Amino acid sequence: AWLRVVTLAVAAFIFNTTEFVPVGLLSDIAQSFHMQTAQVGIMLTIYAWVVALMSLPFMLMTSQVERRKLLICLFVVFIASHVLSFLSWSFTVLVISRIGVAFAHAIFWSITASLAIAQALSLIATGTALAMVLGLPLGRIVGQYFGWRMTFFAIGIGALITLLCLIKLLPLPLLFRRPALMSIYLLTVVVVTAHYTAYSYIEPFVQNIAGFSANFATALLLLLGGAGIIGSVIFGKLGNQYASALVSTAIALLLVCLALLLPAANSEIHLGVLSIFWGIAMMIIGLGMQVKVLALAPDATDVAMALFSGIFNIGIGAGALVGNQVSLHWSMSMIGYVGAVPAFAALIWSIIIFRRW
Ligand SMILES: CCCCCCCCCO[C@@H]1O[C@H](CO)[C@@H](O)[C@H](O)[C@H]1O
Ligand SMILES: CCCCCCCCCO[C@@H]1O[C@H](CO)[C@@H](O)[C@H](O)[C@H]1O
Repeated sequence: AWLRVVTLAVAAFIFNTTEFVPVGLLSDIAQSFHMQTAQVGIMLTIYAWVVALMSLPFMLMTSQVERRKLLICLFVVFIASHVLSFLSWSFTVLVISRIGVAFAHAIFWSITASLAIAQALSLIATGTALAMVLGLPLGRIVGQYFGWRMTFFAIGIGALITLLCLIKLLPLPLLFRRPALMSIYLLTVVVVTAHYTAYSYIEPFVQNIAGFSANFATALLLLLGGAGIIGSVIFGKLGNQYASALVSTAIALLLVCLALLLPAANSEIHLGVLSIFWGIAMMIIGLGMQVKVLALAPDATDVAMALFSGIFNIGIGAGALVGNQVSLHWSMSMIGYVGAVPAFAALIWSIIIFRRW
């Protein structure tokens, strides 16, 4: 009935939760491995960049496989990797485990984007919604109380319990040429990097760079959650029209918040509002892209979305890596400004292609 989709929604919740979660566990993991909080962002780069390389191949090579059998194996790789993430003894192994999840993710996102056949985005994006506001926060909380490995194991078990309802299912190019969208692919990579230079380390920035608490951090990851929620629902209303404007402004705003990271770093209420805008910004620039890809590739959407998935993660890992370099070579404070550079260019490029198309 509904329940064959509802279970899938929870699956949507849980796979995003693990993706986000290590953004507010970097310090718990740092303590454990004896490496600076910035040094562990490789595990974000590797995750994304591995899910970048394989995203097309994997969903492609598995196109033959019936959906129930598919999701099963998929979820087995996930659950096992998490056990290994919990067991992990070297940061090498931790990242080996992350790669294990990467593969699971790679496959997954395109299967459900196919299995999504605004009644799918409704039940799925509620999963992804809840994956932000509960997932990462509680994820952060459990890491504080029970240690990160335990957090990972938790997910691991969660994936198992969701699976037995998934075991109650029945058995089931020219795009490069098209330069309307390859433009949109470009804007995506550029803009994402902007966000993920700063955001990826919003914890070590909050604690180490700014006068603030570990609980203030955990407060902020919630605040970017709801801002994400607000953002999503702002995009709900005026989404079919003005969307080009709404992305361009959202990038504009994103420019703003990045540049104003240290101007806000001393006001704990400023971060509070920075995050409310920042969060709304991203969600718009996120949802403006998806929507504009679906538009610019009705033919072979899965492939469009599969490709789109991969380039976003390129941008994540790139973001994460520059964020790592700034902190490791220069200083973690300036990730704000360094972020705002791609943010500007994207805001330029956005308006260029939007006013072009
Ligand atoms: C793994 C995901 C696939 C990447 C496609 C991203 C779209 C951006 C355009 O790609 C172009 O392709 C050239 C090939 O040589 C590169 O020189 C150059 O960087 C780039 O302008
Ligand atoms: C200048 C007018 C035309 C704008 C065209 C889009 C601008 C793209 C900027 O390039 C980016 O520069 C970063 C430098 O660190 C790289 O990390 C990143 O991967 C790369 O893609």
